[PDB]
Amino acid sequence: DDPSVVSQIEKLASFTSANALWESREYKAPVMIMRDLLAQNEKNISESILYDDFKLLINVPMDQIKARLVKWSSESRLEPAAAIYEKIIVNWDINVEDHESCSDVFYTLGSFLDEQAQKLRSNGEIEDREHRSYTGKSTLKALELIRHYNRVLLQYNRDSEVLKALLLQKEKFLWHALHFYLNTLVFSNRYDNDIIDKFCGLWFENDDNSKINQLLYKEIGTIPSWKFLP
Repeated sequence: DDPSVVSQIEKLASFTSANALWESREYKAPVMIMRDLLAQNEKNISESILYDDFKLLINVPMDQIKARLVKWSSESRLEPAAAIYEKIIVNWDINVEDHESCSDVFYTLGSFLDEQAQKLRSNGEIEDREHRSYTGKSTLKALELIRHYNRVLLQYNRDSEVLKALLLQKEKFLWHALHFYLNTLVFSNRYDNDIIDKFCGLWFENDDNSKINQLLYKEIGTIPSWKFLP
């Protein structure tokens, strides 16, 4: 008799087998699966409507736990199926509430977002400006000569006004990675050893940063823990 019961079971069965598959042999790019499961949680909203005792009582087990279901789907697609940084939007919004499990999905995705921040730090920002200046000086026979400059400059300015976009990307999607994975820490147990080292690393390299470390300035203030030993 389905008063929320079968609809929730069917989406659960879908996720239940899927998270085994996400840890299987070769899952190079399951972007599709991520999105299909996302839709089951986003659209089967009436998953709870009829309201009927056992139907409501499913909460006394787990019920949907959408953020976890959503972020598991988000995690298996990481790397080429990550869909670079645009995905941070889809991985966002379903922030639910503090709970017994969940802090760990933020760190898995958060860590990935940082891994991507490093697999970005390959852009030729050294010789970008270097070559621009090279051309500028060299902007002689091929430019200073005359009208050539007008066309060369047109191209140069358009080529020049580009790089800061990647800077902002690194300084923005990572803002979110960190804001949310830091804020979730609160109930630090079970998986903490690996978080301690992670945060050390964040501060270690990201020592001076008024926008990203700002999240860390707050997290330290919000976590006046008496542990901090190693």
